[PDB]
Amino acid sequence: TENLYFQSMENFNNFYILTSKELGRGKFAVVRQCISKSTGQEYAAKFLKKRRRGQDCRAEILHEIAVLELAKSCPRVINLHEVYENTSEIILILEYAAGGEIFSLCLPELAEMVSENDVIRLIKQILEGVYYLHQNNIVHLDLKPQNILLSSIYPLGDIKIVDFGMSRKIMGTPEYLAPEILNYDPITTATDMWNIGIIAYMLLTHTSPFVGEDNQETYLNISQVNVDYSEETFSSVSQLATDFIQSLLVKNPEKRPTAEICLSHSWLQQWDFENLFHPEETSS
Ligand SMILES: CSc1ccc(-c2cc3ncnc(SCC(=O)O)c3s2)cc1
Repeated sequence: TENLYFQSMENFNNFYILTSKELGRGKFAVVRQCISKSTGQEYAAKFLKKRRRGQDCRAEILHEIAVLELAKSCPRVINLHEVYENTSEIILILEYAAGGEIFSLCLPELAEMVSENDVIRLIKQILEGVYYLHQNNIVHLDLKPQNILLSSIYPLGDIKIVDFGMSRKIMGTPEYLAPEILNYDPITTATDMWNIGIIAYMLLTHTSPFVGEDNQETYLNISQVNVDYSEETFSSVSQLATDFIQSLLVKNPEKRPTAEICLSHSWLQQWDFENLFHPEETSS
């Protein structure tokens, strides 16, 4: 009895070809690389099932599409290109973020080529995107590093925030949940700022700030905000980076700075050495 809204599957297959590339995303909302047959341009195709856990999800998918559409003008948020639909799926044709996940730069596995200068730039770009979301009363609520992508890694490109499946107005992965989520306090923009704190910590230390031996220990670490700031873990991390993280990883969401205040943090203030600085004392 369900009528389809978006462009037909026959049109999808006419205009695009799926590639064999493995994108390492979920088994329940598959994301595949695809190519426009006309232009050769690469896209990501995300296949969202309309029925999940015995529930109709089409309204929720429609809301997610509404959020991506509102963020079209923000280059820090993945762009939505087209939408298709078949019996069981709504397919989002997304801008392809060829660098993959920022998570890859946070690995123990990686002996690293990521400088503090690069971290500063990535965090600044993340903050630009989240500022834009918060200004439009959207809280992402799933800003794990797996949901922040890169336009490239060689060289290091630009940030693309993805997956607005949990986004709201003003049950994630345990280690990424803010303390207010664990207390069922209401949703605040401050929850996203907590996650930015985690991202910075992981980029700089290549370790998870809260994860424990098991979920019970993870929840203990989060609700107590028990974070390793030891000299060993932070011997190659600047005080200013430490300050930025510590201002975000605080229990009380109301004490966390806004994305806007973060963008003014001293850590992020940097002059591009190839530009001619104009000092306060002028030549006249
Ligand atoms: C293993 S190398 C690799 C390279 C690129 C990518 C991806 C590119 C890309 N561009 C847009 N969206 C996505 S995931 C979107 C979503 O999960 O909601 C993705 S995942 C993932 C992995």
